[PDB]
Amino acid sequence: IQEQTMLNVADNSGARRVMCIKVLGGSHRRYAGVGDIIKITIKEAIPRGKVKKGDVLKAVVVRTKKGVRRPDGSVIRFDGNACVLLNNNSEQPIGTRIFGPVTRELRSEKFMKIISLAPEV
Amino acid sequence: MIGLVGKKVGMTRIFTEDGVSIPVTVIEVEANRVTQVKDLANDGYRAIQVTTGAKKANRVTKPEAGHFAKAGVEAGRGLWEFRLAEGEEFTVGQSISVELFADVKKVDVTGTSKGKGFAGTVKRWNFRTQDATHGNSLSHRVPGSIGQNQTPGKVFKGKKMAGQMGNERVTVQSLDVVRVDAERNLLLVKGAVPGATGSDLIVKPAVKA
Amino acid sequence: AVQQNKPTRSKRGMRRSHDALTAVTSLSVDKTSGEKHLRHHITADGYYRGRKVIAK
Amino acid sequence: SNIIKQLEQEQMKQDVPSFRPGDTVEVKVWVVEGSKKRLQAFEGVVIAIRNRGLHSAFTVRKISNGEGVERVFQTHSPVVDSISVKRRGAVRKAKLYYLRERTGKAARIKERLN
Amino acid sequence: MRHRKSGRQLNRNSSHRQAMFRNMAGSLVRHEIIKTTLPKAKELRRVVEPLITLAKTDSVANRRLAFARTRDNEIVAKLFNELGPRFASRAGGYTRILKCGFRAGDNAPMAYIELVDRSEKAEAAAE
RNA sequence: GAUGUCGGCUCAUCACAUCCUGGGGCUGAAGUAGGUCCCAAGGGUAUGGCUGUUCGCCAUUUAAAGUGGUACGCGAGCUGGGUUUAGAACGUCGUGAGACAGUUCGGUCCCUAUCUGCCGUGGGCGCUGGAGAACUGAGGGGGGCUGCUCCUAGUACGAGAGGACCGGAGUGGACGCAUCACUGGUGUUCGGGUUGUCAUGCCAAUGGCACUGCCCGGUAGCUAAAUGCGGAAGAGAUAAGUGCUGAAAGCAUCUAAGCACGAAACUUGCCCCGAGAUGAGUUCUCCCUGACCCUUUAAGGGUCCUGAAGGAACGUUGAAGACGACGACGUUGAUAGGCCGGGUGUGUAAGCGCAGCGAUGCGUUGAGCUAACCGGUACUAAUGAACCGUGAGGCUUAACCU
RNA sequence: AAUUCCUUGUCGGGUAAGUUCCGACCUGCACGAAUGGCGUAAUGAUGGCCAGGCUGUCUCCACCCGAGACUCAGUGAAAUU
RNA sequence: CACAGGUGGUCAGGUAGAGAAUACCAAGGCGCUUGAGAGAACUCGGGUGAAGGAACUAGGCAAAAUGGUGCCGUAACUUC
RNA sequence: AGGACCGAACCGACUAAUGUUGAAAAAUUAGCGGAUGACUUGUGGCUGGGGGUGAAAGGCCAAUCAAACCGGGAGAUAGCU
Ligand SMILES: [Mg+2]
Ligand SMILES: [Mg+2]
Ligand SMILES: [Mg+2]
Ligand SMILES: [Mg+2]
Ligand SMILES: [Mg+2]
Ligand SMILES: [Mg+2]
Ligand SMILES: [Mg+2]
Ligand SMILES: [Mg+2]
Ligand SMILES: [Mg+2]
Ligand SMILES: [Mg+2]
Ligand SMILES: [Mg+2]
Ligand SMILES: [Mg+2]
Ligand SMILES: [Mg+2]
Ligand SMILES: [Mg+2]
Ligand SMILES: [Mg+2]
Ligand SMILES: [Mg+2]
Ligand SMILES: [Mg+2]
Ligand SMILES: [Mg+2]
Ligand SMILES: [Mg+2]
Ligand SMILES: [Mg+2]
Ligand SMILES: [Mg+2]
Ligand SMILES: [Mg+2]
Ligand SMILES: [Mg+2]
Ligand SMILES: [Mg+2]
Ligand SMILES: [Mg+2]
Ligand SMILES: [Mg+2]
Ligand SMILES: [Mg+2]
Repeated sequence: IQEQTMLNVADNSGARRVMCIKVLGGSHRRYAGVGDIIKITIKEAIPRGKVKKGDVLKAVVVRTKKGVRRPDGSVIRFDGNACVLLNNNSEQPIGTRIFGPVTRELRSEKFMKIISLAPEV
Repeated sequence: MIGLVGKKVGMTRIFTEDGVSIPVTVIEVEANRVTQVKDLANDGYRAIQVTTGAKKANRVTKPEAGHFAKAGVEAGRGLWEFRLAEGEEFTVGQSISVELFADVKKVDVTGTSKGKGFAGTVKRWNFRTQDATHGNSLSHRVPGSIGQNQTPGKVFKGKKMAGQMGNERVTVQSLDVVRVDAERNLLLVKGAVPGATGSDLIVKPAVKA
Repeated sequence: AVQQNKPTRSKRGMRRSHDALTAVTSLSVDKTSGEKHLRHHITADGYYRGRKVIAK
Repeated sequence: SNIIKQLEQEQMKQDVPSFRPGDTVEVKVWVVEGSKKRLQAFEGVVIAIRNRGLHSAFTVRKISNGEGVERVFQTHSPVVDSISVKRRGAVRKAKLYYLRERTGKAARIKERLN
Repeated sequence: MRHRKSGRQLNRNSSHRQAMFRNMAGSLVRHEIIKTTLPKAKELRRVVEPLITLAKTDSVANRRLAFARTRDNEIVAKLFNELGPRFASRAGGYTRILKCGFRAGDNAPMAYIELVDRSEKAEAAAE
């Protein structure tokens, strides 16, 4: 969701705040949604965990404020602006477990590791 | 090549869990040929048809006489098609509200855009802006007009100078029709549809391809 | 800003080509001395069809 | 049109939710959901409620969850996201609908106001 | 450009109109016929009509409301007891707009605006 | 007797020496990717850090982040950071006043548009009797972007590594148009809460003012972040290029005759405008068939009687609108307002009763109030006429005809 | 460095990225001791840099309330030519 | 100029308040010598804004923001 | 106690918008600095032009200041327009 901006980490190893710096997916991407990969910058980290301040990786957006909605138009929306890091050249999720509820748009066979953690939809 | 009657509001049909379906439900009562244009005389092919019949007690004479066959009947508008093989009716020999479109084809709703009225370069075309740091005179509104200098400024009769938005036709083109209702003539489309309340509208066949 | 040279008279008149005039001399009276506009008679002595509060 | 245009709407949402909401009801608004490949299966959602009531698409009932993080659904009323009928929490509708408090702890809506 | 059924009009600040009509409407009941401007006239309907209509059985709850929209007991009484029932039988349409035009002071429309009245007596129904 | 500097913003328009996408030739071209040259201007062609910068370097995107012209496009359009006023200072120069193709902090950006030009939009008159309509389509414009994935096919190709062509299927980024049913924003005309205070005699209940006093929520409408659809296929003729057949030149040769392919370019296809198309076109329907006079008599000029179809005017109005214009309705009526009902939004009024010392609470009660909304209703206003527009339509010729 | 031309010096720091900034080095084009030198708590509508908060400054504008702009009646300018 | 400017001193009510602030009012004085409609672009003065939150820009300019009494508690440094 | 602190009157003018043929030949609106002091203000008086005054900007000396305004020498001179 736009450059700058501040998300969380619904997984681990070097946590907390991590700013988006680039919305990937072609020129003039305006924002990123849940399911979208994004260029992040570790801006907090924990003394431990292989991830530390200033570090630049990619990351998906598991949850966010604008809210998901489709078919009928049921709109789930959180105020929990997620993330969940992504080690660079293989887009597999970097992190043991994952915190918080996710969604069915992440239900893709591409992330997968993500939707079988934090027991929730 | 298909009736043309006013629409009225839009809805949602939720079953199997679409609900995305945003029906336009544009009633399309009787059509009635009223006139059949042909090669010799009338000019080209065509085939008039006044798909209406709104009680019009007071109407100018020529139109009131524009009808002539069996029941007579009167409407208001007056469209036509072209090549085909439609009847020789008048406002008699009804057409149908169930034109041949099978069940899963794309229609081509055509109406007159709403009317904003005079509108700035901001609303007319998404190209405009300006900031708020200084010079409030030319605030976030007025453009910076036609470039050029010594080229006297033939202004290239365009850009996008402010001017009324118009009510001009639109023709959304391509819109899968969901329902029809043979006798309770409504015919639902999928969103779009220009105009409001009950604009004439046209709803063509599928030329968009 | 300003005119670069004097507008001719053929111009000022040609600019005033919309003087416009009314007075459709439409229905004035239906029961008085010819008075009343196309809608209300002479107030305090007018009425549409009949004496409204005051007449003569 | 009086009863012949708006008529399709009135002949679609033709349900029996509960004809009355008094918040805090953690109704597993069982929503058929679906998932993919097989399994129909449905799983509801804990609740609080704030809404809207209209357009035959009473697309509402913000159900605001507390599990892990936070909130919603504008779960209208029709189709593959079904039965919401349940009522498990009582009331405390003091400011009633459009109860935007969005707070996280000792802030209760003292139900049982019966 | 264009807008659509944004019913009622502007003139001054939001409060002025909803403050002026308090003076206007209340003035109408005091008399029969008034003299304002066509625009103000047609507008004075939406305010005077519900006043005429709010009068059915008072019940205090309404004499309280009538005293609220007009804020004037002087006329609030008329609304219920005398003015009220004069039309207790008929629906709406308790206002006439008899035009005129010509202000001279500024040259704009006028219109009197009134309402049928006569005298206070009692009889038995007839027709 | 003044043509305002650089850079930025806004908004552009053209070139082609083309950055991406499209089509080809050669390659030291297996494939994939490239190298180079030809053709090609339809469309597209990045956000930031540093700096006044243009540029540049750097971070990260992208199919790509083109070169250039347009007073190094663009100040009677914005900015005023750079750079030439007056203040002050450092370094340096000078005995000094002061100075610098050095640095540094501070430092007034005017103009109501007549003409051309544009974007919109009306009034005349003309199209040869006058009207109401529906078209034809000469022309004119808009639009033309492209990613990824899967199938083909893990096949052709390859030692592996890897991995197509052609053709097809889905989903995106940016852009464009329409529209509010959904999600939402607004919603100072709807409801509520509440602070201070003045008043309505007082309690109670209400109202004015204090940014709508502060604030919560919200109808319609308008709206984007919301939703739906579009840049296509298909044709004609081509560019480069590739070719058939075949002389000049017994052969050979894509050219000399003739033929065949061939790209986002060109013509068309799609959307809009469109008969002032003065070359003023077409078709359908409606209305007017009373008397005389003076001329300088085929030119008319003029009087009375007539005035239609229609138009306009006025009024009630509108999802239409700056004003004009345009749409609906005018008693044979729903065109506005009001009124009835419903919806909706607020959130259980007022009054009364009871509990509590009281604040307050409970019951009456999901009450009270409620807009631009939906269904309906002539209660109010849309009056009977009047106005303009006529009275059977020029000559010549061709064809058809009681 | 209010003094450095070369110059965005070189190294370190802050940053995803820092021609500015802070700490060093010294090669001071062209610092330097009352045309004062180096420090300095406090003060400053003083120059430069960073952060939190905050937000329509901005992505990208939407709606709304008012004063003009538009229409009518009255009065009635301007530069320029 | 019947000009949103300038001009010394005196007086000093109620509720609220630290108050000659500020808000609503007394006594008292006024609505400011063109008005009536409309409800476009655009200009001026404001209100509210989804998600983001300085990405704007020369610079956070302008906005938005903080804001009271009492009490707890408060760093480098220091001429104490 | 204090050229002490927050802040009205009062005094002053750091910022932005508007105005720029203005309401106004320097202001209005929202902020802003001082506010017992080198303070601020009424009345009257004293310094005169190469002269005055100046916490210093060539600032101020009646909308005039690198030499005021008025009258004179005066029809200065103008190889320039
Ligand atoms: Mg200015
Ligand atoms: Mg020229
Ligand atoms: Mg309106
Ligand atoms: Mg070329
Ligand atoms: Mg750059
Ligand atoms: Mg230039
Ligand atoms: Mg300017
Ligand atoms: Mg500058
Ligand atoms: Mg100087
Ligand atoms: Mg007020
Ligand atoms: Mg340093
Ligand atoms: Mg020195
Ligand atoms: Mg010193
Ligand atoms: Mg005055
Ligand atoms: Mg916001
Ligand atoms: Mg920046
Ligand atoms: Mg920038
Ligand atoms: Mg500021
Ligand atoms: Mg503020
Ligand atoms: Mg002091
Ligand atoms: Mg001030
Ligand atoms: Mg102070
Ligand atoms: Mg004095
Ligand atoms: Mg002076
Ligand atoms: Mg002299
Ligand atoms: Mg002499
Ligand atoms: Mg002389």
